[PDB]
Amino acid sequence: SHMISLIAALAVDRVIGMELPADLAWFKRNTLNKPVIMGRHTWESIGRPLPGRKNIILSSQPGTDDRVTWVKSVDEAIAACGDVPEIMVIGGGRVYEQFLPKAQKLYLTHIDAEVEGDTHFPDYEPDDWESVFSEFHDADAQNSHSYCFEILERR
Ligand SMILES: CC[C@H]1N=C(N)N=C(N)N1c1ccc(Cl)cc1
Repeated sequence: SHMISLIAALAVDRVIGMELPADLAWFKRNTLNKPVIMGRHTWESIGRPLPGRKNIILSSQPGTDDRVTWVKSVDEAIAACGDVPEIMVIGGGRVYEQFLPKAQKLYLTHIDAEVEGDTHFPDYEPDDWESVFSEFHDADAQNSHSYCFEILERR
């Protein structure tokens, strides 16, 4: 039904960034075999296509890599995903803002960490978002901060 979802990691103040193992497993299991959409910035920091996913890059500037699909438009990106149940929007503060109005599902990782930056996740007023899932984790040997997975559905 071409549900668009957003998956993000947030620190306090909704601060986001590009460059915690458990969050990588969570990210990987919720995007596996789903087409993913991202900004230049986000593409540039991974370097590799994400395996077994249609990688789609949203940018005004022209393409530099044939392994991934390039688009200049929110609607060009959605159409490039084709007939799939769920589209995963994975990154760009700017890309998250462009796709929140078209999204029904949110996959958030709340990390108990201070981070200095002005890249913030978009305000999602609680009025029309319902929280359906919630999972806290202490810090352990592999994960340096406590963190909490959350999934919200649009009311
Ligand atoms: C640790 C971040 C990772 N984790 C979740 N849960 N969601 C994301 N959006 N992540 C992500 C962030 C930036 C880039 Cl470039 C790629 C992936």
